[PDB]
Amino acid sequence: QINQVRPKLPLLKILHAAGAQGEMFTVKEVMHYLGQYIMVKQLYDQQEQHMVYCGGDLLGELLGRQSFSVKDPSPLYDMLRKNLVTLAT
Ligand SMILES: CC(C)Oc1cc(C#N)ccc1C1=N[C@@H](c2cccc(Cl)c2)[C@@H](c2ccc(Cl)cc2)N1C(=O)N1CCNC(=O)C1
Repeated sequence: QINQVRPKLPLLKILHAAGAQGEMFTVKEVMHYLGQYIMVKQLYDQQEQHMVYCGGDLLGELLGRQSFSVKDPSPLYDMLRKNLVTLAT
Protein backbone atom coordinates (compact mmCIF):
# COMPACT_ATOMS: atom_id res chain seq x y z
CA GLN A 1 0.00 0.00 0.00
CA ILE A 2 1.24 3.52 -1.00
CA ASN A 3 0.05 5.64 2.02
CA GLN A 4 -0.57 8.81 -0.12
CA VAL A 5 -3.49 11.02 -1.41
CA ARG A 6 -6.25 10.72 -4.07
CA PRO A 7 -6.77 13.57 -6.66
CA LYS A 8 -10.37 14.60 -7.64
CA LEU A 9 -12.51 12.56 -10.14
CA PRO A 10 -11.56 14.58 -13.36
CA LEU A 11 -7.86 14.47 -12.54
CA LEU A 12 -7.95 10.77 -11.51
CA LYS A 13 -9.66 10.24 -14.96
CA ILE A 14 -6.50 11.49 -16.81
CA LEU A 15 -4.23 9.21 -14.67
CA HIS A 16 -6.52 6.15 -15.15
CA ALA A 17 -6.87 6.94 -18.90
CA ALA A 18 -3.03 6.74 -18.77
CA GLY A 19 -3.00 3.43 -16.72
CA ALA A 20 -2.03 4.54 -13.15
CA GLN A 21 -0.89 2.01 -10.46
CA GLY A 22 -3.71 2.86 -7.95
CA GLU A 23 -5.81 5.85 -6.74
CA MET A 24 -3.33 7.23 -4.08
CA PHE A 25 -0.04 9.00 -5.10
CA THR A 26 2.26 12.08 -4.62
CA VAL A 27 2.52 15.17 -6.99
CA LYS A 28 5.68 13.62 -8.52
CA GLU A 29 3.85 10.29 -9.16
CA VAL A 30 0.58 11.88 -10.50
CA MET A 31 2.46 14.13 -12.95
CA HIS A 32 4.45 11.08 -14.28
CA TYR A 33 1.13 9.61 -15.52
CA LEU A 34 0.63 12.89 -17.51
CA GLY A 35 3.96 12.26 -19.32
CA GLN A 36 2.95 8.66 -20.20
CA TYR A 37 -0.61 9.86 -21.08
CA ILE A 38 0.73 12.43 -23.61
CA MET A 39 3.27 9.88 -24.98
CA VAL A 40 0.38 7.37 -25.62
CA LYS A 41 -2.14 10.02 -26.78
CA GLN A 42 0.72 11.79 -28.76
CA LEU A 43 -0.55 15.29 -27.79
CA TYR A 44 2.81 17.02 -28.62
CA ASP A 45 3.94 19.05 -31.70
CA GLN A 46 5.51 17.33 -34.77
CA GLN A 47 8.17 20.14 -34.72
CA GLU A 48 8.69 20.17 -30.88
CA GLN A 49 8.09 16.86 -29.00
CA HIS A 50 8.65 18.65 -25.62
CA MET A 51 5.82 21.16 -26.49
CA VAL A 52 2.32 19.80 -25.61
CA TYR A 53 -1.04 20.61 -27.35
CA CYS A 54 -4.01 19.24 -25.27
CA GLY A 55 -6.69 21.30 -27.16
CA GLY A 56 -9.95 19.25 -27.24
CA ASP A 57 -8.64 16.63 -24.68
CA LEU A 58 -9.91 16.04 -21.09
CA LEU A 59 -6.38 16.90 -19.84
CA GLY A 60 -6.67 20.27 -21.76
CA GLU A 61 -10.22 21.03 -20.48
CA LEU A 62 -8.91 20.29 -16.93
CA LEU A 63 -5.78 22.47 -17.47
CA GLY A 64 -8.16 25.24 -18.75
CA ARG A 65 -5.63 25.75 -21.64
CA GLN A 66 -4.69 23.92 -24.86
CA SER A 67 -0.89 24.09 -24.27
CA PHE A 68 2.21 24.00 -22.01
CA SER A 69 5.90 22.87 -22.32
CA VAL A 70 8.12 20.20 -20.68
CA LYS A 71 10.32 23.30 -19.86
CA ASP A 72 7.30 25.20 -18.32
CA PRO A 73 5.45 22.79 -15.89
CA SER A 74 3.73 25.65 -13.90
CA PRO A 75 0.04 25.28 -15.06
CA LEU A 76 0.03 21.50 -14.23
CA TYR A 77 1.22 22.14 -10.66
CA ASP A 78 -1.43 24.94 -10.39
CA MET A 79 -4.17 22.56 -11.60
CA LEU A 80 -2.94 20.22 -8.77
CA ARG A 81 -2.69 23.01 -6.07
CA LYS A 82 -6.54 23.05 -5.69
CA ASN A 83 -7.35 19.45 -6.93
CA LEU A 84 -4.71 17.47 -4.97
CA VAL A 85 -3.44 17.81 -1.35
CA THR A 86 0.23 16.83 -0.58
CA LEU A 87 2.62 16.12 2.35
CA ALA A 88 4.61 19.26 1.29
CA THR A 89 4.30 22.30 3.67
C1 LIG B 1 5.43 13.04 -23.22
C2 LIG B 1 6.54 13.95 -23.78
C3 LIG B 1 6.05 15.41 -23.88
O1 LIG B 1 7.65 13.86 -22.85
C4 LIG B 1 8.91 14.40 -23.04
C5 LIG B 1 9.36 14.66 -24.34
C6 LIG B 1 10.59 15.29 -24.55
C7 LIG B 1 11.08 15.52 -25.88
N1 LIG B 1 11.50 15.72 -26.93
C8 LIG B 1 11.34 15.69 -23.46
C9 LIG B 1 10.90 15.42 -22.17
C10 LIG B 1 9.70 14.74 -21.93
C11 LIG B 1 9.36 14.42 -20.51
N2 LIG B 1 9.83 15.13 -19.56
C12 LIG B 1 9.15 14.81 -18.29
C13 LIG B 1 8.85 16.05 -17.43
C14 LIG B 1 9.47 16.19 -16.19
C15 LIG B 1 9.23 17.31 -15.40
C16 LIG B 1 8.33 18.29 -15.82
C17 LIG B 1 7.70 18.15 -17.05
CL1 LIG B 1 6.50 19.29 -17.55
C18 LIG B 1 8.00 17.07 -17.87
C19 LIG B 1 7.96 13.90 -18.75
C20 LIG B 1 6.58 14.56 -18.71
C21 LIG B 1 5.87 14.59 -17.50
C22 LIG B 1 4.66 15.27 -17.41
C23 LIG B 1 4.14 15.92 -18.52
CL2 LIG B 1 2.66 16.79 -18.37
C24 LIG B 1 4.81 15.87 -19.74
C25 LIG B 1 6.02 15.18 -19.84
N3 LIG B 1 8.38 13.47 -20.10
C26 LIG B 1 8.02 12.25 -20.54
O2 LIG B 1 6.97 11.75 -20.19
N4 LIG B 1 8.86 11.53 -21.34
C27 LIG B 1 10.33 11.70 -21.42
C28 LIG B 1 11.09 10.36 -21.28
N5 LIG B 1 10.55 9.32 -22.15
C29 LIG B 1 9.29 9.30 -22.61
O3 LIG B 1 8.96 8.38 -23.34
C30 LIG B 1 8.33 10.42 -22.19
